[PDB]
Amino acid sequence: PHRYRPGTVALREIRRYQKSTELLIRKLPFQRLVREICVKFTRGVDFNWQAQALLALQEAAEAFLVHLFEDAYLLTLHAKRVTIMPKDIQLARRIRGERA
Amino acid sequence: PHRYRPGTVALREIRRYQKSTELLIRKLPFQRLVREICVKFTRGVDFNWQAQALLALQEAAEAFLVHLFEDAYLLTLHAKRVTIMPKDIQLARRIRGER
Amino acid sequence: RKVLRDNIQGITKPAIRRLARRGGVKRISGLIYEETRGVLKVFLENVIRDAVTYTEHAKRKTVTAMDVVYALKRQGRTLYGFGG
Amino acid sequence: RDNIQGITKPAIRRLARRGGVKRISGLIYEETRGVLKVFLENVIRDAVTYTEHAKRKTVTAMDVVYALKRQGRTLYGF
Amino acid sequence: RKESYSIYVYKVLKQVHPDTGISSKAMGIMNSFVNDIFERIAGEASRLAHYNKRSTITSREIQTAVRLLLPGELAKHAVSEGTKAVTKYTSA
Amino acid sequence: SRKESYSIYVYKVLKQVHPDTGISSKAMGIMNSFVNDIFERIAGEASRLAHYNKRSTITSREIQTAVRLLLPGELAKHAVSEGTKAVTKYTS
Amino acid sequence: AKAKTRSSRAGLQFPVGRVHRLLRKGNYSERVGAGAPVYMAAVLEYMTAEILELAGNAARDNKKTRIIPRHLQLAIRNDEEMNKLLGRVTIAQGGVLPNIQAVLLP
Amino acid sequence: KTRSSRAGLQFPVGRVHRLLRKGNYSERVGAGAPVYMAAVLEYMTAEILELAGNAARDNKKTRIIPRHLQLAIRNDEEMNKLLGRVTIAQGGVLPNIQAVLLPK
DNA sequence: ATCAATATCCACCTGCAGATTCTACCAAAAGTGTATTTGGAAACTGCTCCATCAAAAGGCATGTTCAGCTGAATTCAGCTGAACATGCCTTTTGATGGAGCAGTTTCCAAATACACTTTTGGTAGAATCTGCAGGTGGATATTGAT
DNA sequence: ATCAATATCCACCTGCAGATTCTACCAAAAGTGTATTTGGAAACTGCTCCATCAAAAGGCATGTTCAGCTGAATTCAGCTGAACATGCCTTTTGATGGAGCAGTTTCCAAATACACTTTTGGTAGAATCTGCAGGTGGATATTGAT
Repeated sequence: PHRYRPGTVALREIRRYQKSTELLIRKLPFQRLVREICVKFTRGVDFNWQAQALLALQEAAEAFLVHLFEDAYLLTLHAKRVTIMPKDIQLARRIRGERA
Repeated sequence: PHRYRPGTVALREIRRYQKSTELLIRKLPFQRLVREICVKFTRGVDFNWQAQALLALQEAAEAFLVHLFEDAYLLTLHAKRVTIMPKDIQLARRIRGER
Repeated sequence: RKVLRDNIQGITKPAIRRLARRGGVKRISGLIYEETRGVLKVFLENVIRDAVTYTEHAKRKTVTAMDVVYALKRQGRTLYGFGG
Repeated sequence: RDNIQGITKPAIRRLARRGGVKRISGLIYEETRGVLKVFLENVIRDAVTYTEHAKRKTVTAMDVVYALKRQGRTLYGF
Repeated sequence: RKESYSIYVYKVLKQVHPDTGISSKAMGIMNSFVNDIFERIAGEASRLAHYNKRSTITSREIQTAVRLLLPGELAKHAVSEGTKAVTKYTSA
Repeated sequence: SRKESYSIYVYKVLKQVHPDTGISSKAMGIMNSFVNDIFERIAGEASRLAHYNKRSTITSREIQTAVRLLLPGELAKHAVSEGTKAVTKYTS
Repeated sequence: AKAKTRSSRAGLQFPVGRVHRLLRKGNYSERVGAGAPVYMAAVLEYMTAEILELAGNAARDNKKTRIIPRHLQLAIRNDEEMNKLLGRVTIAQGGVLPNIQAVLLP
Repeated sequence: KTRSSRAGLQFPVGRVHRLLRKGNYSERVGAGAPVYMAAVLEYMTAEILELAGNAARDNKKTRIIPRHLQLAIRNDEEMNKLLGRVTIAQGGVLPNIQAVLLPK
């Protein structure tokens, strides 16, 4: 039975998703998270969200996560590893200044 | 004959210099470097430097180098090394945004 | 059959792997997905706090895109494409 | 001599010691001179730009504080 | 002919540490700090007034500027003190 | 009623540099964000320049210095060249 | 006598008058000089031109006639200066540069 | 009869008003805005001088020096975050040696 | 290497959603005259900073030796990815009510402008405090050979 | 452990340079009163646009199994970099000369703001136009097994 070696599909997916611009988190789970987080700050009074506000926040959020992955993976290769681990993300965050 | 193990004096120096605030590059080489760089940039016009301008520039450059060393050294420890190397500095710079 | 009780779990494993693939990541530790959810939650909490502050200063109750753009601006990020 | 070489080994090691560096590779010193040169070039270019906007020929401490401000660094004490 | 916040910094210093002095370099640091805090708050308030097409910077924009720029407890305290100062000023 | 933008001018310049090429509305939106961003950066720096020197006028000298502080390298050389040429040709 | 725009007399497409208004309106200074909006408008036009030249080139490489945000993103990040100038700027629906590090390759 | 007097502050309400009008922030400056600003400036100055004096005492010195201000900033979570991109001339750094580095 | 399985690449197509073009009314740029400002020229201070020249003074460059650190090599258990099978969850047009948000008026509390008397905050000297550096000695502490 | 070697800690001390206080007289801001101008809140109001509820329907997520691949752990040899000594050389300190260059006042032309109507040019729908999305297939390229 034909089956690809581990990493071949991974490389194909990297090429795939780097050629595209679509959002990669599903719209509804993300927006449900957003409105839940928002209800915390408001004391329970509820605000509406322009569709463009929700998609603006999702664009910013996805760009942020993708770029954090780029940096963290540089740190991964720097440890002479190939698998991203939480310490790579934590250390990238600390060096960017976000948790320095 | 008495002799310290490699690393004992280095730790002693880390403690010494983290306890102090003095400028660590000597003044005249640094200011000569700045005047050289400035004359180079003005392409032959020469400007004078308030004493406080040279000292402000040195305070900032030293704070910059010290913080670059802290960050790069985090990368050094991350590679499970203890010896800071140029690739640590290069990667720290790429990740901060300075290129 | 397992059902969701935290909304951040709606950020599914495969969505996070797609993000990581866009970041060129080839191999992923299984501990990555909850680390990423934590990071994302903190990012969203800060940006939404600021955007809602911009909303409540305008005596509005609808967060607009410009509220979010201004919030991101105040976190050092400039978002293009929503000033229309 | 060279002016950048006036930034000597022991000075760069003192800086690294303040940064908590315990062991230093012998290649670090030339990398640090490269980095310091780049930093000083940018800060001095902008500071002289500010001076020269004011029709002065003495760069002040405030010109330098403004230069650092325009690359994201806030210097206190001048 | 060259103004600073020194006199005020020293007044507050003597209120919170009466036996404590401050060197001139540390005073320079303090002056930079106050100009920085002022510039930040005023900048954010200016932008708030622009976004809402108002031409007046009021204490409301200041308070929002504080709630956006200071972290957590500092903002909580800072808004308390600003509200109390302005209320106590309103009473002539 | 009205919301003004730079759409018409962006389109004129686009047809000047790629005549058979068009632009989507989302691309047009990010172009408007970009033009507003460059303007705010330049005007902000020009404002600060004028303030440091205790002058109350923003002149082309301030715009030109603001460009030279904010734009990288060759973009700055071209931008001050084009602005200078505009002010010269405008005086007539 | 008939009127010609300030843009007409400066040789530009960007609105000199509107720029002058935006300078007066933004609380940058109590007074705005005559040449400042001319200069500002010229710089905006140049920046727009440069970014549209790069974006149009990306549009042709991907066999499109219409610029989309993706082409603007590729234009930015493939240009050293444009990338440095817009380093902290996110382009909605822009994606990333195709980039795989050497180690990852089979 | 100062505005600072009936505001209960040491920081000069009038001077803040002037710096707001003269700083190109908005065409009009309201009445309560400089009061609130001076109140915040005073509070911020207060907390920072309190912490820096405490550090001065920890080094058994009577005089605040830039080192004490640096320690004040970087030892306080929120100050440190607020002044994260700020350099304190002749302030030095926090003593910190990573655990992996000390012997045995 | 071939040889088969599978995926990605790349071009076709057409209908429609989005883009471009087209038409008109008013906010707003332009024109002219007029009525404040300003930032600059000119002109004598005074700093301030550059150059210099010593000699005191510590710090840098050079050399030698060895500790122990890095980079290489090896193993393995558990972990991650690929592949496939079900079932749910996000997507997707529509509909409707209405909340809430622009758009307009109307003023009135609040801010601005001007011309007044006062209080304060900055500078230059100066007298008078003290805090702390630098130097000494002796008491614990740390490190390293054994 | 034992002890020797070396370093750092802690308590003193007292001047001297730096900080603090004080006197001053002065423009200079800050305060006050008054004479207006205005920006923005309140009060509707028409009207988008946001929330929600419908429940199919496909598009994805989830769970399990199994192959094979990685991160972690361990060893070890060569060599890089730390430690330590000396001696000279570059830096630091202090004064000194004086040139040039900031900083202050003070006119006035020139540049800007203001306020009055005139002309458009830019915006907003509505009416035309067309490039690309999403689906299909054939060819190429890549991969895996041997």
